[PDB]
Amino acid sequence: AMNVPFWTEEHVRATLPERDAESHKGTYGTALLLAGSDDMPGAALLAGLGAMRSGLGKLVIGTSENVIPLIVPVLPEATYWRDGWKKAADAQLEETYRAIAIGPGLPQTESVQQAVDHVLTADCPVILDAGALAKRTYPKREGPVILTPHPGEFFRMTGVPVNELQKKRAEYAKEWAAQLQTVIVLKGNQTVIAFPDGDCWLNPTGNGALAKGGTGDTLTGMILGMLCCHEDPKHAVLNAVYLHGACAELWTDEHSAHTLLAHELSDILPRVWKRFE
Amino acid sequence: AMNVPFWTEEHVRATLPERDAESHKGTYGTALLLAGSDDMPGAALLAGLGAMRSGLGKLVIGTSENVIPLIVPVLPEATYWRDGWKKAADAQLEETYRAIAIGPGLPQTESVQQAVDHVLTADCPVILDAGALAKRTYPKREGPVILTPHPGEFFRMTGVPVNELQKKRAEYAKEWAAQLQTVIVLKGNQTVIAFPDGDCWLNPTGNGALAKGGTGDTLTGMILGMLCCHEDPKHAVLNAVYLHGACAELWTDEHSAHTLLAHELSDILPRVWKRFE
Amino acid sequence: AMNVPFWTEEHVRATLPERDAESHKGTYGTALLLAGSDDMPGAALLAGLGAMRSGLGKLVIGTSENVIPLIVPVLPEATYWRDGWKKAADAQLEETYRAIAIGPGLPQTESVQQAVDHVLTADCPVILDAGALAKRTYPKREGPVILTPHPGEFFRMTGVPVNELQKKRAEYAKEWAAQLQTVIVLKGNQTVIAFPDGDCWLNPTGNGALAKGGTGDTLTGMILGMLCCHEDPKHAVLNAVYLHGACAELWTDEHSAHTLLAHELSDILPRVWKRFE
Amino acid sequence: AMNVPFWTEEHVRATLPERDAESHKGTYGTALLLAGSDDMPGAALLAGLGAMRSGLGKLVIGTSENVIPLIVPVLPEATYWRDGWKKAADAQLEETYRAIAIGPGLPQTESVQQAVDHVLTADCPVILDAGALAKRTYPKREGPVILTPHPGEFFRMTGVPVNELQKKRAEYAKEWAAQLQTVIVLKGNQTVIAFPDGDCWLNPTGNGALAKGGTGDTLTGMILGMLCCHEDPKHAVLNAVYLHGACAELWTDEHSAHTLLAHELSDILPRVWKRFE
Ligand SMILES: Nc1ncnc2c1ncn2[C@@H]1O[C@H](COP(=O)(O)OP(=O)(O)OP(=O)(O)OP(=O)(O)OC[C@H]2O[C@@H](n3cnc4c(N)ncnc43)[C@H](O)[C@@H]2O)[C@@H](O)[C@H]1O
Ligand SMILES: Nc1ncnc2c1ncn2[C@@H]1O[C@H](COP(=O)(O)OP(=O)(O)OP(=O)(O)OP(=O)(O)OC[C@H]2O[C@@H](n3cnc4c(N)ncnc43)[C@H](O)[C@@H]2O)[C@@H](O)[C@H]1O
Ligand SMILES: Nc1ncnc2c1ncn2[C@@H]1O[C@H](COP(=O)(O)OP(=O)(O)OP(=O)(O)OP(=O)(O)OC[C@H]2O[C@@H](n3cnc4c(N)ncnc43)[C@H](O)[C@@H]2O)[C@@H](O)[C@H]1O
Ligand SMILES: Nc1ncnc2c1ncn2[C@@H]1O[C@H](COP(=O)(O)OP(=O)(O)OP(=O)(O)OP(=O)(O)OC[C@H]2O[C@@H](n3cnc4c(N)ncnc43)[C@H](O)[C@@H]2O)[C@@H](O)[C@H]1O
Ligand SMILES: [Cl-]
Ligand SMILES: [Cl-]
Ligand SMILES: [Cl-]
Ligand SMILES: [Cl-]
Ligand SMILES: [Mg+2]
Ligand SMILES: [Mg+2]
Ligand SMILES: [Mg+2]
Ligand SMILES: [Mg+2]
Repeated sequence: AMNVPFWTEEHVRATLPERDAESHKGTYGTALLLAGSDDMPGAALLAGLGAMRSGLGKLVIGTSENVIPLIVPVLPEATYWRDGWKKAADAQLEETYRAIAIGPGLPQTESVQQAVDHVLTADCPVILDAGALAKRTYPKREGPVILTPHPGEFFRMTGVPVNELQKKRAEYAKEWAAQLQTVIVLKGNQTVIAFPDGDCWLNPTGNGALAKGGTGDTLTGMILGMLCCHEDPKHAVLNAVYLHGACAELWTDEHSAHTLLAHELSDILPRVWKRFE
Repeated sequence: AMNVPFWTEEHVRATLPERDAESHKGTYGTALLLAGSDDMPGAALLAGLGAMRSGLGKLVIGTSENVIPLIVPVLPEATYWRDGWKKAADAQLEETYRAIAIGPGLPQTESVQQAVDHVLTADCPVILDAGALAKRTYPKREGPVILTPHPGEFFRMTGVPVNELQKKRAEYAKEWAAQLQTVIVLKGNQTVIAFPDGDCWLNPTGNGALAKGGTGDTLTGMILGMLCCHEDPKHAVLNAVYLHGACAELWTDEHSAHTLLAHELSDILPRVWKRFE
Repeated sequence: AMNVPFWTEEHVRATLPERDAESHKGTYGTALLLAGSDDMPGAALLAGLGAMRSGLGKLVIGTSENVIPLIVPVLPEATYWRDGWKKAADAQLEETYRAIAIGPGLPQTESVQQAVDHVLTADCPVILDAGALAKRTYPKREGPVILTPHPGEFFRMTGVPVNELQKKRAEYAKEWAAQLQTVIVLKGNQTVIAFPDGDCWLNPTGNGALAKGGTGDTLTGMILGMLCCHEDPKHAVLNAVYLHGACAELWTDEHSAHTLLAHELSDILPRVWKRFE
Repeated sequence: AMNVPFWTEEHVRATLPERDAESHKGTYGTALLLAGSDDMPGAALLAGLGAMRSGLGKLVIGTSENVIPLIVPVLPEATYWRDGWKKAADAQLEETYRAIAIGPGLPQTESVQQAVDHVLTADCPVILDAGALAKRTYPKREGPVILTPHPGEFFRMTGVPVNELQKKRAEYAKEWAAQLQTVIVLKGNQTVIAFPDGDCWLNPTGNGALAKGGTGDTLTGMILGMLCCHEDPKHAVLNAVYLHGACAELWTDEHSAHTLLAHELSDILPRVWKRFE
C-alpha cells in the first residue's frame, strides 16, 4: 500500500453529530435527490430511504413523474419535484438546498450532464453517482463535488482499466481526486475515500453482502443525508461509507451474506447508528 | 416563562378513554381527513395512519384521485371521498363527521380556504394544518377550531417573525389563541397548547428525532383520531401531542435520533399507548 | 338469554383441520372473492389477506381492474378475475370453486344482487357480506349461504331496528336464519352464529379493538379460507369468528385496543392459530 | 421406491458457496427473470424476491410494463427489461446473463414458446416453469435446462396422468429427464430432482404450508439466484429446493401450516441459510 489510514470507529464516534432538543428540521436542511427514471425506478427509492434515514431535515426527490407513485407508499415523508432531474437540464436551481445528489437510476446521457452542470452552480456539496459519472472536468465552485464510482465507473471516468485499477486502488483514487479536484469514493472492499486536498482514508467496514444491486444507491442517499447533519462534509462522507458497511456486518451476524437486500441497510441503520453515539 | 404547566403523564393517564367490550365502531365516530395532493401526496398517508391508529371508528380520506392508490396498500382500512378536498371548496358537507382535519399536503390557496369555510359550518371539532393555515379570522361556531402551526406557519398567520416568536412562545400562542378564538398547537420543543378560553399547557415529550419532514402530518392524524374517542376535545389534543412525543422517546432508546421516519411514530403508538392505560 | 352456548376453545381445538405432509394445494381448494370497487378498494385487500391466511389452496380475486394493482404488492400470492364482480352480474360462473365470498367493498346495487344470484347457482358454500346484503330471499341450493351482517345491515335485511335487535340478538338472529334458510353471523360483542337448522352459538372472543373499519372485511376473508380447509362448513364459520376475535385479544396484551388496524389481524393469525393446534 | 437418496443437510453444508470479502457483484452474475403478465402479476414479484434473496449479483426482470410498478416498492433492487418476455419472442437475447428463468405468471401460449426457443440459444442455465412448460423437445445446447413442473404440469408435458404419476414419481421423473435431456424438479412432498445424466435425489424438507399458491414461483426465483452463486448448477438446484422447504419448516415451529404466504419464504431464507453456513 501507500499506508492509507482506516477511518475507524474512534473517528466515527468523535465526529457524528448530535440532534439536540432545541433543533428544528431547518437546522438539518433540505436535500435534493435527482434520481430514478422510468427505466430504472428503484434507485430513487433506495437513495431516498438512505437519505431520510441519515439525519436530513427535509427531502425533495426530483424523479420522473411515473416513479413518484412507487416511492410514496414506502417513504411518505419525501416530497417531490416532478420530473426534476429533467427540468434541471434546462435551468438553474432556484431553491437553496443543503446538499444535492444526482445520478442513481439515471441514464448516461448528455441531458444528465446538463443537469450536473446546473447542479454545480449551487453553493452546496453535490454528489454525482451512476449515470451522472462521465469522463469530464469540474468547475471551480463553492462546495465539494463528491464522485462515488464503482471500479467500472472509474474506468469510464478515467480510462484506467478495472484490472489495473484494482492493483493500486488508492494510488489511482488519490491521483484522480487531485486531478479532478473532486472527492472520490472508489467503491469495493476497502472503499477508498480520496479528497482533493490529498487527504485519503480506507473504509474498514462491510462485506460481500454488499456485492448486489442497489447497495450503492442506498449509499448515495446516506451520504446525502449525512451532508445535511454534519458541519464538516468530509466527516459526512466518511461516516456514511463507514456506517453503510457496518449495517452489512450487523446483517451477517444472524443472516447469510448471500441474502441481503439493499433497502434493509436503511432499516438496520437506526440501531447501528445508536451504537456509535 | 409565564409558568405554563406541563401536560404530564398523570394527566394523560387520568384522561385517556376506555374502549369497552360493549362498543361498536359508531361509538368512536367517522373522521374526515382532507389532505394530500398530487404534488404532496405523502402527507395524506402519514395523517391517515396517525388517525386510524388513534381510536376512531371509521376514516374517510378526501384526497386527490391520484393519491388514493398510494394509500390503499398501506392503510386498506381507510375509505375515500374522491377529490374531496377540492369538492369541499364548492359545497357544504352533507355527511356528519365526528371530527374533520384539513390541510396536510394541500397548497396554500384560496380554494383550500374555501374548503375551510365549508368545513367550519359543520358542528364538530375541526383541525387546520399546513396549507389550510393562513392569515384570517374564524366564524363563531359549534365545535373547537384547532390550528397546528410550525413557527413559520405562525408567522404566516400573524406576522410575528419566527426569531421573535421563539423568545416568548407561550405568550404569543396564548395571545393569538385568544384573539382568533382557536386552539393553537404551536409546534417545536416544548410544544404549546393554547386554548381560546385561556387555558394553556406545554408538552413535555419528544425530542430532535421529530425534527424531520412528515412528523407533523402524523400528529394531525393523531389529533383527528383522538378527537373521535375522547369526549373532551381538549384532552384529545393534549393526549395526542403528548403521545406523539412519547413515541419519539421510545424510538431513541435503541435507535439514533437522526434516523426516525414519521410513519414509524404510528407503528410505535400501539405499544406506547398501552403503557399509559 | 336463550342459553345459547359459546363456541369454546375446546370446540375449536377439536375441529381445526390438519395440513398433512401428503397434501397439495388442490386439497385445499380454490376460493373466489368478489370484492373491492374503485370507490371502496381496501376491502378487497383486507378480505384477500384474511382468505389466503386461512388455509385455502388458491385465491382468485374478482375485483375492479383499478383495484388489482393495489393488492399485488401486499398479496402477490393472489390471482385475478379482472372486473369479476361485474362480470358475475352477467353470466354463470364457468369455473368450480371450493367457496365463494361476495360483497366487501361493493356497492348496494341491483347489479351486485344479479352477481349474487349467479354466485348462488354454484354448488359450494357462499358468503354474502356488506354490499351484497339486502332485503331478499334465497333459492334452495346445494351449499350453505352465509350472511355476515353488522346490526345496521341486519336492519337493512329485516326491518328490525338496531335498538330493538340489540336487546334480543340471538333471538332475532335465530328467527331470521330460520326464515331465510341462511347462516347468520350477527356481528358485535358476543357475535351470534345462527344456523338454518336451528343450531346457534355465541362467540366468546374479541374486544373493542375490533370496533373499527375493516375488521369485518378481514373476517369475511377468514371465513372464506376456512371454508376451504374444513370439511364441515359449520365448523369453518365458527372457527373463523373465534380465531378472528382471538387475534384482537392477543393484540391487546401489549398494544392499546384503540390502535389496532384490521390487516394486522391477518398478520397475528399465524401465531394464534398455532396455539390451538 | 428405487432407493433414490435424499439431498441431506450434510450435502447442503458441503456445497453452499462463500461470499468472500474480495467479491464484487459481477462475481455473482446478472440473472434474467421472464415472468409476470397483466393477468398474473404476482408471480413476478414472488420469483423476483426469491432470486434477489438467493445470492445473485444483479436481477433484470422482463415483465409486462404494467407489472413493473407493482414490483418496485417491494423489490427496489431489481432492474427491468420492459415487456421483456414478449420481446424475447421476437429476437435473440443480445445481453449475456449468468442464468435465465422463464414462465411464472406467463400464459401457456405459442409466443411464450417462441421466447423459450430464443432463451435456449443463450449459453447459460435456463429454468422453465409454469406457462413455459409444454409438451415439446429441447435443442442440444450449452447449459442445463431445468424444468420445474407440479404434477399437473408434468401431465401436460408427458401425458402421464397425475394419479399414475403419483404412484411412481421418481421413476417417471427419471425417465422423462433422460428422454428430454433436461433437469426435472417434480414438485410435491418429497420433491424429485432428476438429472439428465441419470443422477436423482429426493428433497427431505418442507411441509403442507407450501401447498398454496405462489410457493413455486418463489422456488423458481430461488433456483435462479442459486444458479448465479454456485459454480455447480446441480448443487444450485438441489440447495434451492432444500432451503425452500427448510423455510417452511422454520415457519411451522411457531406458526400454523395453514397460514404461510409464499413471499414470507423469502423473508425467512436469510436466517435459515445462515444456519447451514
Ligand atoms: N468491468 C466492469 N465491471 C463491472 N461494471 C462495469 C465494468 N465496466 C463498466 N461497468 C459499469 O459500471 C457500472 C457498475 O454498476 P452496477 O454494478 O451495474 O451497479 P448496480 O447493480 O446498479 O448497483 P449499485 O449502483 O447500487 O451498487 P454500487 O456498485 O454503486 O455499490 C456497491 C456497494 O457495495 C460495496 N461492496 C461491494 N462489494 C463489497 C465487498 N466485497 N466488501 C465490502 N463492500 C462491498 C461497495 O463498496 C459499494 O458501497 C455499470 O454502469 C457498468 O456497466
Ligand atoms: N422561518 C421559517 N422556518 C421554517 N419554515 C418556515 C419559515 N417561514 C415560513 N416557513 C414555512 O412554514 C412551513 C414549515 O413546514 P415544513 O418545515 O416545510 O414542514 P414539513 O417538512 O412539511 O413537515 P411536517 O409539516 O410534517 O412537520 P411539522 O413542522 O408540522 O411538525 C414537526 C413536529 O415535530 C416536532 N418537533 C420538531 N422538532 C422537535 C424537537 N426538537 N423536540 C420535540 N419535538 C420536535 C414538532 O413539535 C411537531 O410535532 C412551510 O410552509 C414554510 O415554508
Ligand atoms: N344504525 C346503524 N349503525 C351503524 N351502521 C348502520 C346503521 N344502519 C345502517 N348501517 C349501516 O350498516 C353498515 C355498517 O358497516 P360499517 O360500520 O360502515 O362497516 P365498515 O367500516 O365498512 O367496516 P367492516 O365492514 O370491515 O366491519 P364490520 O362491521 O363488518 O365488522 C366488525 C367486526 O368487529 C367485531 N366487533 C366490533 N366491535 C366489537 C366488540 N366490541 N367486541 C368484539 N368484537 C367486536 C364484529 O363482531 C365484527 O367481527 C353500513 O352500510 C351502514 O350504513
Ligand atoms: N390434475 C391437476 N391437479 C392440479 N393442477 C393441474 C392438474 N392438471 C393440470 N393442472 C395444472 O397444473 C398447474 C398447477 O399449478 P397451480 O396449482 O395452479 O400453481 P399456482 O397456484 O400458480 O402456485 P405455484 O405455481 O406458485 O406453486 P407450485 O405448484 O409450482 O409449487 C408448489 C411448491 O410447494 C411444494 N409443496 C406443495 N405441497 C407440499 C407438501 N405437502 N410438502 C412439501 N412441499 C410441498 C412443492 O414441492 C413446490 O415447491 C396449473 O396450470 C394447472 O391447471
Ligand atoms: Cl421542525
Ligand atoms: Cl362495529
Ligand atoms: Cl401444490
Ligand atoms: Cl459491487
Ligand atoms: Mg452504483
Ligand atoms: Mg406541518
Ligand atoms: Mg362489514
Ligand atoms: Mg408452479
